[PDB]
Amino acid sequence: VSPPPPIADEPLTVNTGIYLIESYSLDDCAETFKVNAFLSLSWKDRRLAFDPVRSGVRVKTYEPEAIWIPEIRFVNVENARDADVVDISVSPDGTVQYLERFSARVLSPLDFRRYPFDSQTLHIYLIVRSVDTRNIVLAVDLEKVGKNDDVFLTGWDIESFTAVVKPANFALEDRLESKLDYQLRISRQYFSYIPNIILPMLFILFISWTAFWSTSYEANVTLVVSTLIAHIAFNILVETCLPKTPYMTYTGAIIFMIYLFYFVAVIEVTVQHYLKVESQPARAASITRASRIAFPVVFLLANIILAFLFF
Amino acid sequence: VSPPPPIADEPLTVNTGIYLIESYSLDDCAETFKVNAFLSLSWKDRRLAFDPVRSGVRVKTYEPEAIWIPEIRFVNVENARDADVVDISVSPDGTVQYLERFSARVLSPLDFRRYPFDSQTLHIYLIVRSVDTRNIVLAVDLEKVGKNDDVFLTGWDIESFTAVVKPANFALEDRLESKLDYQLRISRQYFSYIPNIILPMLFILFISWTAFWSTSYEANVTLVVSTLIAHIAFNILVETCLPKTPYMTYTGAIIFMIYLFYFVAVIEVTVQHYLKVESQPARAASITRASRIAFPVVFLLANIILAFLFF
Amino acid sequence: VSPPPPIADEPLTVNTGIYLIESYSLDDCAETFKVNAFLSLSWKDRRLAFDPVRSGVRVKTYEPEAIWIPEIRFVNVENARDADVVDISVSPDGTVQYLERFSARVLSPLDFRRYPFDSQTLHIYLIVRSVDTRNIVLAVDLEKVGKNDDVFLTGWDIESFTAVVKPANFALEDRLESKLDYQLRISRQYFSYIPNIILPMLFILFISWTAFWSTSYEANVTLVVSTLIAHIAFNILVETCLPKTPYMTYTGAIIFMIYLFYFVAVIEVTVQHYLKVESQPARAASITRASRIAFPVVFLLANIILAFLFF
Amino acid sequence: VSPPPPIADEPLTVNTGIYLIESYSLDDCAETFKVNAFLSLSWKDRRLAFDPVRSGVRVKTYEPEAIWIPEIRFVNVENARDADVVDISVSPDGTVQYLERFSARVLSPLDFRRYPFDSQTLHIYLIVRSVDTRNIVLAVDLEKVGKNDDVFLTGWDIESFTAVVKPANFALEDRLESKLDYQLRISRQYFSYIPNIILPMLFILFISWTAFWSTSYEANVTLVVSTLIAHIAFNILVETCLPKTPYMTYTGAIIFMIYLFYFVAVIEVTVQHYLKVESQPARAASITRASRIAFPVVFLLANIILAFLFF
Amino acid sequence: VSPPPPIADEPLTVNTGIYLIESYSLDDCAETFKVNAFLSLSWKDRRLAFDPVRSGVRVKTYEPEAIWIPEIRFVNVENARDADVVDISVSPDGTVQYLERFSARVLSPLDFRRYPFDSQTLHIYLIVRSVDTRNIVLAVDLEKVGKNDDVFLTGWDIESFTAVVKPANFALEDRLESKLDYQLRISRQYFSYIPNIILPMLFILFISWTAFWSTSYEANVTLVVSTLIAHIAFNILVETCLPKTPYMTYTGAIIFMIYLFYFVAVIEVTVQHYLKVESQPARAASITRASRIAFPVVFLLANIILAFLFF
Repeated sequence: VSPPPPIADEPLTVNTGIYLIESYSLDDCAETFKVNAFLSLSWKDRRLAFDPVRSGVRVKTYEPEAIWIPEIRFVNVENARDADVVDISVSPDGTVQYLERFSARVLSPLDFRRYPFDSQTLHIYLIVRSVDTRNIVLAVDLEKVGKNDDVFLTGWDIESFTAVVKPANFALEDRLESKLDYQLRISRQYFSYIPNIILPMLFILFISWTAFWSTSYEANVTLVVSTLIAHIAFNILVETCLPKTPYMTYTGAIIFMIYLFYFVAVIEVTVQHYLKVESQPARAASITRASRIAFPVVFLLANIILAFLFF
Repeated sequence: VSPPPPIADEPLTVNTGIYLIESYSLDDCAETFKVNAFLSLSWKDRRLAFDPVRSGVRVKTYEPEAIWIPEIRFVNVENARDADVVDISVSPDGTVQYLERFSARVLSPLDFRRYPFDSQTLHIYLIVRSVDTRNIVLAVDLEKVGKNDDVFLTGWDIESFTAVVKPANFALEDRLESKLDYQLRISRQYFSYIPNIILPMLFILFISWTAFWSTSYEANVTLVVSTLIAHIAFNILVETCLPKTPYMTYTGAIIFMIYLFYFVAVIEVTVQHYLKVESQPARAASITRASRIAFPVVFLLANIILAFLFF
Repeated sequence: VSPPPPIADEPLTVNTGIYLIESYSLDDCAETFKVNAFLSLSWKDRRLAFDPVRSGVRVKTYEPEAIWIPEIRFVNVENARDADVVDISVSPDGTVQYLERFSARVLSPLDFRRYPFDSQTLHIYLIVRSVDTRNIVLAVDLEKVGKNDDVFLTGWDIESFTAVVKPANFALEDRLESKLDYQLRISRQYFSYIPNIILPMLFILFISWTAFWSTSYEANVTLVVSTLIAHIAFNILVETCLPKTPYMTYTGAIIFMIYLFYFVAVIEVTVQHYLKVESQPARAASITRASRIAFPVVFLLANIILAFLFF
Repeated sequence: VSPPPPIADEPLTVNTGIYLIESYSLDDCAETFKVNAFLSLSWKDRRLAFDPVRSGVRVKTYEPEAIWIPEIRFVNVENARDADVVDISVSPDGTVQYLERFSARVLSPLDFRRYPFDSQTLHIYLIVRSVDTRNIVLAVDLEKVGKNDDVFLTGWDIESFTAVVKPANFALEDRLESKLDYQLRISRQYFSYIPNIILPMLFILFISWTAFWSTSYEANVTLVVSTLIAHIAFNILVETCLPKTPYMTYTGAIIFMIYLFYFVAVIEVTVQHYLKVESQPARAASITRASRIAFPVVFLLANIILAFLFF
Repeated sequence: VSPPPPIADEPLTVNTGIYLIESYSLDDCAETFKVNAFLSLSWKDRRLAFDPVRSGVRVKTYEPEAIWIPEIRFVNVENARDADVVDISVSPDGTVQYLERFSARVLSPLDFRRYPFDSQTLHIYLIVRSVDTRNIVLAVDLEKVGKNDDVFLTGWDIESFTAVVKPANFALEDRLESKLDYQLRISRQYFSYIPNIILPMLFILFISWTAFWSTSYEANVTLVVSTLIAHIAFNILVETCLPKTPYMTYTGAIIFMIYLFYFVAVIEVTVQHYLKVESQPARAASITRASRIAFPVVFLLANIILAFLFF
């Protein structure tokens, strides 16, 4: 079958709707998430119009093969969605109500700049390509856009699931394409990061600062270098697969700063020891005493600057 | 074919049953589990009623294509179940007995608050969407709900497999849906955690407390900082993929406490050394002697408080 | 088509056979193994009997669709097997010889009590569900049961592949089920564990015992705590995914004992140092000298007890 | 159906086009990348020609089964692409315009010599095998070659997507094959490597050089050997799966050099200590003082030589 | 359809050919490799012979369903190959030329005895099972055996791709089977192992031997035990999944020897210290001085013996 013809020159409007049943496997490294939802479609095909009195039915049911169905696809999917047609209903005016249940792996880029205190807008792009006889345009039926109350994403809070009503109409390979943007707003559950990652990592760093209350070079070397090993080992233990970004991130800057702090602490320990050995204990003592304040103060200040720059 | 019509205006009742053959791959991180089971369905279709005398059989067998079959789906599945129709039997009154064997990956959230001494209620939600001609409602045939004696879940004890008899009837996409809750109760086999994880982790922590019987700062630094490395390395060795939770867990609190204990032990070692160097050995000696009791006592007390708070 | 009718009351016998072509991916953690084999089936259908003289043929070939075929399934599989029908031959008496080549992931529990010196009996359960018209019973063609000479399981020695001749006949959901047990006996290739894992792990433990020939507390702390780190790091290097068991295992008991030994060695080192510092060198010296014998002797004795208890 | 016959003996030209919708999962270790794109095909089949006046239509739509379609395959794919036919349009002269949306895992070798400052040319080879009745030749319609503006590859900058216009025509197994080369030029986003990997790794190496400002052998041993452990642990933390190459790489040479530097630093520390013990402090002091300059200078020089040799 | 009958009693010869298009994913641990190739088949079916004069065409094209095709399978595959029939051509005499493009995961055992300086012969076993009416025998058409010039296996050098011309004919499940051995010879690219793995591992071992130029027990303990940790950590960093073998390997022997060397070095360090403490410095000094030569010499000798035994 071919598409329904226009009465005048008007394009065919396909009313869309996505209703989330399940959301899962939000992969930060791959920048993908899996979705199980309903895809509702609606359009008018006058060739299917009927008189309810003659037919003895108020609604007609069709198999997908029997009638013309617009070819709707997702832009940002890995493989084509796995769909099962649930219902096809035709009303006396020829209004077709199509419903399918689908599952898909969606490719949606994430902004890691504010990780792990980040919020993300996940996108599901619906698209239709126009045909020779007429232009096909997508629309949103807001009453058919939603999500199940039980929908959850492990490690995230689901804020909302909405659609941008105005489609993006553009030309592609000498034909019009009508694209809709469905948006799933999520915010990361940062709570666990505080006791699990940030506080133990700070404790390990604070241990290295005890070298400023000791004049024993052998003990100080062990303190700073062994805590550096503990820091690295701790990071191996708690790491999650974040991808490499062309921009600087909040976490990226802090972690670099922590390495810089271990390095400067070694410098201090090296300088204090050298001055003592080179018969200058007064200088060595004043550098160590200043470090007791300088290290926590510079650390607190730099963190405030970074927090301000990123938030 | 279309659904059987009602005699009066009553909805069609579909008697369901799930019988577990195999259960496997309970993934704590993904919050999924795989199941291999029988799905039994039963309903009345008068169009299929026959007289057993002028036909010649007592029961009639049909191929799925030949008769109308309700479209039953699972809510909390990743992809649609892989099903193989085993039998379709029709009795003289038109009672259809349907049986299929299926395999599915089920998405069911887990509560980690009491891990590894936790119990879980796994859910398998059965659903039917109503049609134009009539409403479809789900029911439970308790004689057809069960599990094979050999059913096992590695690392878990299977308590029971039951169904909540009353379905959840609600509207979705302008039609009625009838949902059943099948519940698989499981409790974690915690035994192995005691010799494999808890006892060695405590031994490593106890090693750090030996620093309270030594006045050697160099030896004490090695004791506390090297045991901290051993603790982290041990945790890398025995770790399992638990997901990030928006709530505090029993294990999460204990592990945080262990890090806090390594930190306070460094403080003590630092304080004891500083007082000795600053010609105050009496204070240093009384702090170390108190720590010998304070550290195991506070550790034992905090654990009792946490165990009480979580259980 | 429906099943062949009985002459008298007798059930239909389906003669089975499994011939192993490939065995692979024995996953200790998942307790699964993959198999590529032939499934041979044989039964008599009198409706298919023919006169070889009139027909001009001694054997007839059929497509699966053309004739009735019993629905055979595997109990302990993850997903239904991937099968390709190879041959269907009918002899003049109506004896049907069916042959398919299949691949399947089999779920079979393993006993880790004696790991890595363990032997396992892998099971492949064949099943048939009876129909309305007649009962279907499974039988074994011990000649049609075997394995290819090239069949190998990496890390294992294949002992035998057989079937328990007597099927398990039982009722399930108001129908009879006939179940056959096919057994694949395997024994673990433990050789590599000796140079790769056991000997280096013992060397690391023996290094800690050198602390009993040293009175230097700083050196002894480094010896025992650094070897504990080496032990953990070594275990990270050589680890394989064994699942958590509700029972104690040979390896589990030994590994726990090794941690206990590192702990007691720290106690000894702590006690020896404390007595020296508290002006009691005679006691400290006799404890260290006794430890030189006590530690290897208790270790050798405990291992003999454990080896006796588990073997 | 069979291919359209030639008027004279001329080959059938199949006009091709690939338009990138999504690009993802560039796996450095596997040397693969996944692509979601449009494959446009065009050829003339005179058997499909029609009169638009009689037909009452200007364009005819066909299902793939209804007409002959050239068997186009990709050379360097893992499995055959998963394709969904979007449109098949036939114009009155018999010109067929075919369009499908496909997803494929492409195998394309990478040059790691300049990693992580490398650029790559990814290839997608289109191929057609000629048939008995006539020869099939591929062509490029440059108007139908492109990529979506939103196309991104995590960790890479997409430079261009083009096709080499001249196909490679050659014989293979007694038939002609027409092959087209589609090229996707990419350059690695190296920015993150500087704060995340190179700078912390240099800091760890610089820490070992502090041993040249210390005469304490015990402290120097800890400095050089513990930093070597920190370096290895750091490399475990930040590693990505690069495959084994038969050639030397820039990163491979630098990392080898870093190990060599830790080794030479141990030699220096060993030599300095030995000379002091063997009553030669003047030699020991001049070796250590020279090392303070020699180690950073040789390191800076060798890096310049390597950077010159590789870039 | 059934197989072509013999003129006299002769078996049916099926001329085979495999042409490699792509080779990838050589998994050392699973002992598998993936292949994308052409499978060419040729046999005579007189029922398909035609008269070129009275028929019109020179060659006839058939769909797989229309004619009898021998059931060819691969022995050592995980799952059945993914095949797409490319061409089926019948010449006037009834000679059928079949061509398909397939992808398969092949299970082929590897010999690790000489790893990483090993060579492997990968096998692809083609098989045909004989039918009731006649025996089917496989043959090799050498003109249809080969590989694409661009065929590569990451980390390996492809030597050749050939077939053993004489098939292996044997009985299996009361029928004849004809098996062909296709061999892909490869040799491992060992180059990268020298700078990446062997040289840094030797440097770490050489560091431990510096303990023979030091009488400081505390420094020597740190040297030998910390280098042992560095060795283990380095091995974690550079490890690749080699499976457990029932035989001793070159790499296995060397790695065991390295652990033994760390153990003997601890013994020496322990003995040297004990003799000094027990007022025997002459013995301690001569043991350390001998060790300076004994350790590198025994290491060099043992390696020569092992290299000779394995190569």
